[PDB]
Amino acid sequence: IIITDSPALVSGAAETLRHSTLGLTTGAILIEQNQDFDSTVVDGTGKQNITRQY
Amino acid sequence: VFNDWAYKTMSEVLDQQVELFNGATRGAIILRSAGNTGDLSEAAFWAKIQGLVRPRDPYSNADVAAKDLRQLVDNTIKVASGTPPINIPPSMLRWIQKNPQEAGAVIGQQLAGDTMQDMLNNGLAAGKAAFTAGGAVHDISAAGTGLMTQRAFNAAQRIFGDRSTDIQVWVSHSSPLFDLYDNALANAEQLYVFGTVNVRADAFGRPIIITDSPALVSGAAETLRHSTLGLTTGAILIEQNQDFDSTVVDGTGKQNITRQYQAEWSYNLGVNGYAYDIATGGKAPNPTALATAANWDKISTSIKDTGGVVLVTK
Amino acid sequence: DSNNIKYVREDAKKMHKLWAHIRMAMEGSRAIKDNAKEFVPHPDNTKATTPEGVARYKAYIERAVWYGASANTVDGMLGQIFARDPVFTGPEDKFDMLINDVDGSGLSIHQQARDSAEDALSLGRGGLFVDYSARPYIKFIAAEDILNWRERWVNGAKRTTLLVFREESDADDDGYQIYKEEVWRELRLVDGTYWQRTWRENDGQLYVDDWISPTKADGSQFDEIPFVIFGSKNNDPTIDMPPMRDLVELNIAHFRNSADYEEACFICGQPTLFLSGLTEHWVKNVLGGAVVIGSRDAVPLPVNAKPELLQAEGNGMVKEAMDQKERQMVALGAKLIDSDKTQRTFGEASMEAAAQNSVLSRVSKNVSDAYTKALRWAAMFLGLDEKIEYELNSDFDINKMSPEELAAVISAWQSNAISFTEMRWQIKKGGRAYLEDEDMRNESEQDDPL
Amino acid sequence: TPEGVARYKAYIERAVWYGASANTVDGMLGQIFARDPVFTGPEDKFDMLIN
Repeated sequence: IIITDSPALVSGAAETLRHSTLGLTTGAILIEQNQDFDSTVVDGTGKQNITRQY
Repeated sequence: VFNDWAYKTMSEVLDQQVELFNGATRGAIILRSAGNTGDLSEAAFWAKIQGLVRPRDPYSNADVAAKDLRQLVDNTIKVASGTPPINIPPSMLRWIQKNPQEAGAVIGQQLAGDTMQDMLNNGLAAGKAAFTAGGAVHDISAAGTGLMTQRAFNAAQRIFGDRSTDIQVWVSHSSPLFDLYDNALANAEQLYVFGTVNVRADAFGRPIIITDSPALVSGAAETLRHSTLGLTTGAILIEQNQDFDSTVVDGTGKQNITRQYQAEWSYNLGVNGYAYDIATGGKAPNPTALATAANWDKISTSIKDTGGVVLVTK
Repeated sequence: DSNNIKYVREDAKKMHKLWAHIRMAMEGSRAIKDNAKEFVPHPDNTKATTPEGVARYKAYIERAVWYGASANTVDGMLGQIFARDPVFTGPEDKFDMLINDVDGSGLSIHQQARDSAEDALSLGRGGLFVDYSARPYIKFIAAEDILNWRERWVNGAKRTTLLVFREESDADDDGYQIYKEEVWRELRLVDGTYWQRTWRENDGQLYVDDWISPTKADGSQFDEIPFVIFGSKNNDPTIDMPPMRDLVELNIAHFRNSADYEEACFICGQPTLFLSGLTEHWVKNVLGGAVVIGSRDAVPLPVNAKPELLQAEGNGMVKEAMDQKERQMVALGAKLIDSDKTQRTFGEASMEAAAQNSVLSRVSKNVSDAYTKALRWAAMFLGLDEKIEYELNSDFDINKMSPEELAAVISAWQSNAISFTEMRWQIKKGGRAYLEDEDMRNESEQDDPL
Repeated sequence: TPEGVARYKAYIERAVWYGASANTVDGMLGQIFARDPVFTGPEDKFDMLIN
């Protein structure tokens, strides 16, 4: 039994919280990370101090 | 941990388990390969004399009762299966999905799977019908819920009598197995521990083999009934005759050249101690003709010699 | 223990279509034109359904020309590979029964080796089988006759446990008619021992022999099945890709383009008069439905009439595509076809000769290993020596051996650098000697004054 | 459109696969595996591995 506090398996609160448990088989759920990662750092001027963003 | 495939391995081949032959079921279901001529193959053996040993009076023998010996005849009925003509389509599932041309290979895979499935299902149906015609059936539908983990099998043992050892397997649908699992998982009588709740045998050394053949299930809703029939050493014999034929034929006259795949083969059924009544049946029986009782004569004198017994549970 | 005979493994099922197409290509034009529907699609299906369309398809296919370079590709490859004859290492006087008539039909082992190499080079599969009769026979099983094998791991060793193949035969009655017997052979390996079952299948019946385990001259039965499967890639039960697949595909594309080209040639090849600017009045007055086109006679035309002798022009782009196909096949196959126009620099081709002989080298080793193993198994049957070898002619691009090469090999034999038998095999391979070594010796000790 | 997928099959079935990579690896392996590799060390002891 795999334990996970994922908010996708609780779905409710108080007396209507409905925990959901999954019985999976081999290769039931497939996730592929498409390695299209892009991260930019942008900076601004005209202030007292330089401002960056990520 | 295996998920990545080859090409078209996703093509569904079968959903019912058909690994129920020869050593898989402890020799209960024999799948041999031998040829045999004609629609029937019968073997004759001597019958057991009834009044062999009699009381005698040396003081006055008086008259002597006459006797005679007979010859029982067994049977092995031949059935012919086949395949409907399969169109070989051009690859038109090509919007974004791909579409191959390996129709022959795909049909071969599915046909091998379904041939195994068909022989297994026909053998199971013939066995159930034959045992029911022989009287070796225990109907458990009214007692309680309908199926008990272990106390139900004792009924079949009582049916088969002093030769109870000769049964060593229980072919069953999946629902009876899950009912055994649930009742075992709720041990009202404490004879299970958490490490032993997953027993597959029947507490008598007989493993239970699970398949979802439609021959072992019937009805729906409240009329649903499951047959879990036990076997003996080589009780149900299936002999495929090595006469497989297949063609690919094109057609002319329609808008496209219609390609076809057609196959044909045959095999033989034999249930121990039972003969298929060809007079009441037919030369080539349908799968529903095998499942019909009164077409299965009881050749063996005693139920013990006949191999198998049927347990009916809801 | 005997089940599901006459069942073909599904990998072979996927491969039968390719094998059949390759066999059709080897057959020649007639096989391809017999099944032109599979290869050449109909240009118009709507007409194709109609009876006036099917005759058009027939006329379309008859005009087509089958290049059939694939057959030559295979014949040429079998050419250099079997130049001269294979060498046999080991005793000859006790091995004449296998060399002279390998399967009891009077057919030499060299001819069976040639057939097996051609089979394993065309569609890349074949099998050898040796069984005791007293004399063992080194059978040959075609690629399509092998139809079932198994590979389990017993004591952590790759082992072929089960193997079943089909053999065809004709029963001999007192009549002259031909019947067929599909005798199968079941080969099993239980607990490291070799057992085999045969299926009699009497003419009009199906009967099966009892189990029996062939044993060697001393005994000890066996530990591996005496059936070797050779392929283009290696000697494994697994299916290998046929070497002719791409060349057959190119040949089929060239064939359909040739069909298109020949149809165009039949239709628009002949020049056409094309009397333009003409009037029916002029036709019925002077022409009268007949034009004389000879040199001695001329024809008149009205005002502003232009005759244009118009015809299809050469170097059609269809022909250009066909030329591309021919060049592409030349690029793939070493010597499927030759070219008189081209000129090759010598010495530069020696660099690429090894790469151009890649398939030839592999096939040679794969066959040599298979036949060596079969001969070793035969020796085990007969209790002969085990250090024997049957090695094919791995040298290709053969030719008459030069006088400078002759002096070189003689000088090498004078030194202790080449054995006498090696030099004899050299001088035979170069087309300079033909007698066997022993005859040359026994004439060499003769004191001829000359 | 279904006529579109029919057009796509008509477009594909007419194509020609050159197959230069198969011939490439063939020539590459051929060049590498010309003659046979040389084994250094005892042979009468290692014959069971070579054979």
